[PDB]
Amino acid sequence: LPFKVLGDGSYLFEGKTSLSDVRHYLDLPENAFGELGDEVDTLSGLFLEIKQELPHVGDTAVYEPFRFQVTQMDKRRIIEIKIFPFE
Repeated sequence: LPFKVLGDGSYLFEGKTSLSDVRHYLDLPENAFGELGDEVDTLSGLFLEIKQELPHVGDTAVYEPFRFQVTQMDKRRIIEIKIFPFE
């Protein structure tokens, strides 16, 4: 599985996970990531589409009701994103 379920209600996903697969694993409606999400294929792509800059570890992005944080990178790529708990 491309994700971890954390005890605090948050999730850790591989950055390359498709938005399709994020919606699948988190039981989200089709429009969860909206028009912006329709422009990209992956969770790290959504982060880049929101922030429009090269990423660093520790960066955050919001697409309500979601909040994302880059928790790990290799030398050039986002490899893990935290999705905070959401209502």
